Amino acid sequence: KWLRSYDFSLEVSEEDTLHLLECVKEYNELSKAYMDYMFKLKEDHKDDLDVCNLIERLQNGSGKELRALASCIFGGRKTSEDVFLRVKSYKKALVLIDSGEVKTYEDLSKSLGEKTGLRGTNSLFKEPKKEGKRKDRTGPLKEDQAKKINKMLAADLGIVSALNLCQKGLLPIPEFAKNVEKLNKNVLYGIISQAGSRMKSFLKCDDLTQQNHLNLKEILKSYRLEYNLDEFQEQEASYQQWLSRMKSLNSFALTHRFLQGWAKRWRKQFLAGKDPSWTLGEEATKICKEYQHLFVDNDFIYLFGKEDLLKLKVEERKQNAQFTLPDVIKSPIYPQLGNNGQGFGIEQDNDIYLIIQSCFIDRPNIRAKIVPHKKTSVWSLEQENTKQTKKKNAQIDKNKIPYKLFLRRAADRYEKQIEISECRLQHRFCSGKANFHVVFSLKGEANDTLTKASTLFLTATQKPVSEWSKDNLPKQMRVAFVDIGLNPPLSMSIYDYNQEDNSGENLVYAGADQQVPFGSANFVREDQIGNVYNQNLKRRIEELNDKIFYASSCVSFYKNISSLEGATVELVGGRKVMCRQFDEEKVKDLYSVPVKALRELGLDHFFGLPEDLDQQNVEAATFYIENHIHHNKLTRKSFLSFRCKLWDYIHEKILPEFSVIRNGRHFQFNKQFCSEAYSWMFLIHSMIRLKKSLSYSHSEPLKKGEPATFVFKNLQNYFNNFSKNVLKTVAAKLRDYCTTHNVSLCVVEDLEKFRTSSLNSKDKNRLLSIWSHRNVVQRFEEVLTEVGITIVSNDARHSSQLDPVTMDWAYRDEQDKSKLWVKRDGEIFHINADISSTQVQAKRFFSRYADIVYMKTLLKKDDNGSLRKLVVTRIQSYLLRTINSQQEYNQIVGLKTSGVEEIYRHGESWVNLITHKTLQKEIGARTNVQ
RNA sequence: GUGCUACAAGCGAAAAAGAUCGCUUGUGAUUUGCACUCCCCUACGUGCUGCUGAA
DNA sequence: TCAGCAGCACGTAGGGGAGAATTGGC
DNA sequence: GCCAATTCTCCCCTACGT
Repeated sequence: KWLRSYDFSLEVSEEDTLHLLECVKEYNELSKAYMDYMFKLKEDHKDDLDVCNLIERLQNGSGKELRALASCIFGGRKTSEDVFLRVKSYKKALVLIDSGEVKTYEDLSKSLGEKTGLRGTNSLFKEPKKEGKRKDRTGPLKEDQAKKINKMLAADLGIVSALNLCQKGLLPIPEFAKNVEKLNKNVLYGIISQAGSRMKSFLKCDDLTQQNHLNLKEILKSYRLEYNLDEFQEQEASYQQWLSRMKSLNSFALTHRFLQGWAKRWRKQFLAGKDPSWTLGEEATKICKEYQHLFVDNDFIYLFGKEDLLKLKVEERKQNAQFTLPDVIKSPIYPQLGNNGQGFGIEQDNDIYLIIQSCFIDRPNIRAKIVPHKKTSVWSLEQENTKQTKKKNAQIDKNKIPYKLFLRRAADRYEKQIEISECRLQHRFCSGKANFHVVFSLKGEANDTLTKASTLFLTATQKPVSEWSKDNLPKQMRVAFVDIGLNPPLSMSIYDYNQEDNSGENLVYAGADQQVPFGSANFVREDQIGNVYNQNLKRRIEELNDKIFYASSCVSFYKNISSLEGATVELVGGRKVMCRQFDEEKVKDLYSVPVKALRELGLDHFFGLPEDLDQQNVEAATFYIENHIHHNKLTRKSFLSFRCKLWDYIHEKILPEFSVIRNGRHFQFNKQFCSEAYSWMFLIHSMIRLKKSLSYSHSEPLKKGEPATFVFKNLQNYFNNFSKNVLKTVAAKLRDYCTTHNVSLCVVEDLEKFRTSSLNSKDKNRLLSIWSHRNVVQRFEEVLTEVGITIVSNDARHSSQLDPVTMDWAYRDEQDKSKLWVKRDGEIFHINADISSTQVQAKRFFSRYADIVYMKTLLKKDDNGSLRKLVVTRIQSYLLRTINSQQEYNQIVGLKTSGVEEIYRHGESWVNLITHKTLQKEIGARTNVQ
């Protein structure tokens, strides 16, 4: 049910390593040959209704069928009789039972009779499962047997189709039959299994992509048919003329952003009687004004520009999935040793040795030592491995396939038992020398009833909770609600649910709106397992970060004001350097010159901006720069000095600091989780960006798919590994916290629609690129399913904007993110932010969203100019609970909707966004009074 | 075992490079303590990043 | 404060995978 | 005796917003 991986290096001799390289190359060659032959059969042949059946069985079958057909893909089948009897008997069984004259197992067993293939041990006879149960039978037929006899026959008929292909003279792959003499058959089965898995994945992907292109065609047809663009020939002609006139200019494009902005710009500012021209252009604004006279009262552009977007999107999308064959060094295939593939064994005096069977014939088995891990408390096998006088040497045997390895290191919390039945061989070519690792997976069966039983807390309070979940919840279960903000890495709260007690502070109902008072919940305690550690490290990191951003902005300004294409290499300061020209018909349309960057770098003197300036005024700055160009020569020498000084700054004030703090061994996470790991994660990305600027600058762009000049390996690998380490450490902290406080359920927030718990930066460059919410949730699932604690995700919109107790809209102050200002008795107090988010999520959970404070109502207008303000399952349940709410509703729905807005609740009133922000400002302004 | 976790000089890509990658020699390292589901294949989305143009 | 055109990480969703027991010629 | 070849696939019950 859950498999966790572990990688162990191997130490082998040079002869052994050459043997394994030969084996791996053979695997790759054979796998590529198999997939390529299958592709050739797919393309060249699509007739006879036989090859298509085999491709269908490979596409929609299990590994068991791959093993069944392997005996035909290579060589042949010794016996080809029992399958025909099996398909005949199963066809007759399907014809029977469908008659309905029998309703028992015994009648069917006599109906088949004897010599019906089916060599015992199958579901339709005696259903032995694994025990056999002394030939027990259920009695009457169920539905699942009649359902699955069909897939059983599908498998048998696929094997028959492969038999027919072989008998025709097309199935035995010439390469496989050529190699079969010199290679063991176990290897052939393993290669067939792995290559078939890869090809099945590819075939499903290709099917999905073709269906996607068909769906795109269908949706474009629906769009072009619903809007009747063919009927409006004149409107289409006018729209096409407008598009051509726009495309005449060199600064026009058609995009979803343009269409989204058109509705806000032209449909709104046109009523003011003046042209907005918000970065719209000079000729473009005049053309738009001239053409809009035909459709002043409507919006033809919004409804006409989407067709061209659909056409170009349909053109651009790929048709058939791109096909990659396996390569030993590019697209690796990794042998999966086992009883159905390459043989393997494990033997123990005090070192554990792995014996791998050779690919070829008449070659010895290979012996490796499983080199242990960094600090191994216990490390042992289970079989008796006492030394003797070479009873069997290195023997690979079945009857011992599930090897039992006990291992426990320092970081583990419990002795780990791994039942090896397959082991993966992996090859790495680091430093030009091949090395081998064996990968072992440990398996576990995790109980799967807590998720379903927790689903009863997510019902809408309009229908009774699912009965099968009402009787499976633990009686005295303890829940935890977690928030995963950035600066405080983790913040949780713990609640105690008592089925028996019905008088706790939180009450939960498991029926209609207020019915069946099923239990009650209490609050225990809330914690946060992050701290700032030392403030010096955080201060240094922040200073380096804004220094980096200042330097990057300065280099952007330097590039923008320059020209290039006439760059000169001149020996200045003992270095050849390379600077770009300055005379390029300088224009007065520059952006905000990085005045703060020019302050901090010390480069203002070169450009001669006085102290008298601000951070937004550019016309005065432009005039001052022009006057400096006039009065001062500001020749290429000044630009040369400016560039040299900025390069000197970036190489003597940034890189030494970054190195010295990187090599300082701060993020070792010993006895304390440092909150500065996240700031470091950001700064590594910033460093990558800066070094990219230092690398690709002053270069011609890449052309016609030429290979990339640079790779940026060290820094990228550093960033990735740092992110993985910090995620793992946070997950381990959460797991230990839950397990040390007797928690059975963890509740997380789904925030893809709106993110509030993370940073509130307007720019998206600093979010969803360094820290992934989805990976945090995935790691939590992975590390908690191991111990037996389940996590469930719930909606957390406006989590940190609500009062934990009164459910009022509290104020998130802009100065600090760690204080929420709340009134309860006419006075305002500050409460912890993320802790309060956990509290409100808990309140929403235990009451299964009894009260809502956010709805999206749509404005409805008719030909009479009236308004209706119609609202849009938990929401409908809420209405059904408070206002208790048809034909008039469909009548309003049929009316045209002017637009979509939202309504916010503040007690007994439902307000708009403007007045809601006004009320939040009202509740938050009293902070400065006190 | 990996990863928290590499610094300077040579030379070659190479015509500019203080960036990136590859080699050869230096130099502290040696874990001082934490954690560790790991392989491929798609499609399409983001930003990154140079060159150029626009209000 | 975006536009176009080459490379390029990683997301973000998907798609495969970490097999056991029987049975004739030996 | 015995290893290549060849048949094997269930047992459940669960939500909700984009």
